[PDB]
Amino acid sequence: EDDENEANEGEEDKDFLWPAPNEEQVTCLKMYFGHSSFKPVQWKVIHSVLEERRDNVAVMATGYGKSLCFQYPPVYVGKIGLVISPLISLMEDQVLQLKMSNIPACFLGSAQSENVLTDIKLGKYRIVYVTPEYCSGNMGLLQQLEADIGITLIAVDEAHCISEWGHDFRDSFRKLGSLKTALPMVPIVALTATASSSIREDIVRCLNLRNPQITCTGFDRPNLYLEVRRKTGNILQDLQPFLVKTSSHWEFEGPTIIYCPSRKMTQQVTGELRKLNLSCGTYHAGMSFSTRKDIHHRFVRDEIQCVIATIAFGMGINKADIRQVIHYGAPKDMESYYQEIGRAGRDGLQSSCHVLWAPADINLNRHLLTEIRNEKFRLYKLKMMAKMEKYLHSSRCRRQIILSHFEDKQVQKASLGIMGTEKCCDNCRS
Ligand SMILES: O=C(Cn1c2c(c(=O)n3nc(N4CCOCC4)nc13)C1(CCN(C(=O)c3ncccc3O)CC1)OCC2)Nc1ccc(C(F)(F)F)cc1Cl
Ligand SMILES: [Zn+2]
Repeated sequence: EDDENEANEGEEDKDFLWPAPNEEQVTCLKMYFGHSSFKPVQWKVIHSVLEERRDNVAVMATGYGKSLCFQYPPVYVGKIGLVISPLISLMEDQVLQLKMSNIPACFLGSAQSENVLTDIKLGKYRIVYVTPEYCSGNMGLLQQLEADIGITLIAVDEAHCISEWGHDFRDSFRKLGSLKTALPMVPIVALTATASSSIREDIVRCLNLRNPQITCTGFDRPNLYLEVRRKTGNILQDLQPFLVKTSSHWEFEGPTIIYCPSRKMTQQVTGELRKLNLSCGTYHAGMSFSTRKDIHHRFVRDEIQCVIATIAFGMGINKADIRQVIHYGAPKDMESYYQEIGRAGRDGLQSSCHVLWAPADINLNRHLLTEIRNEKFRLYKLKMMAKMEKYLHSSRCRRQIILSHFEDKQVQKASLGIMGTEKCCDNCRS
């Protein structure tokens, strides 16, 4: 019988990934993991490990889609991956699942060494699970495996356990600081369910990670309300609905970021809000380091209510009480949009994310993309613009579209009490 009915009339897996997984990467994913496609975050982590050997901190709310990020890379290159974890029963479960998928894998510890260690040294295992206690006393073994086989990655699960400041400190994690000393060229993928910026900083310091890629996925973010609205042809007409008059000035409900495509538009929008004596500042790459760091400082100190910025603004901010994100103009693509709205309401309190768009917007202009001479990049950019256009045009649940694109199916299936309600999105309200 038919297992799915996903195909739609007038629509034509790899599309929204840059660069695209190659044919053998997809064959490997189907053969060894029983999946047809990578989710964007899975590909971000996997590609960063394989092609850049880049350290990662991957915050993942649950195990749903998590294991692929550290299991896939060593399976594809046919070398070895190390998984460091204190979760013995889960490690045993994953080892058995790997064996049943015809991936040679084992649990290495003192009591298991007689059975598996010689075979690990001879490169017979793709994936080896070890405790931090065992790992701490065997840096010499890891150096031998790096020399004779090549370690694709070291995964550190429950990575928050390295922080004295967290709620689950393990003495056993302290010595994992030595991994980067012993193995400076082996990328570490640190995994945790804690989205705390403070704990992330502790993990990066304690594991000596170098410019790590930070991702945060597996969350349904029920406190983010999503709306797409047409521009009215006037900045003040467009932004007046967001404003409240108090004393002899206008303000937003709370701390607000307005993302504009152009530097010109950030100055144009700032100018209009300044006329209302609204507490705000501009942020783009055309400003100096001094001015940019001051805008950041004043926003964190709540000395400005609103930052009117290009998408240069965001990565540096850990601010938990962003009440409103406005995309003033169509966003660059759904990837950029997801990164930008993800910064809203990190305190878990009610926030709103509005796109104000026109069919005329620069990020919907095909002319700029047709000028791209590289065929693969041109077609990718056109596919991303089309996907962004489809989101803006949709009458379907905005949350369902974003979760379907970016998250494991479980985030939709585990999402209870927001989708279809008045607080979900404009399309669920109406
Ligand atoms: O929002 C998420 C996940 N998420 C993401 C982020 C984040 O901070 N948080 N925080 C929480 N919370 C989980 C629950 O507890 C509070 C924190 N969840 C996320 C960032 C982390 C990287 N980043 C940075 O600037 C950054 N930072 C530090 C260092 C380097 C960096 O590059 C951008 C924001 O990435 C995007 C994903 N999913 C999500 C779910 C539903 C929807 C909606 F259906 F409603 F549309 C939309 C989205 Cl986007
Ligand atoms: Zn909805």
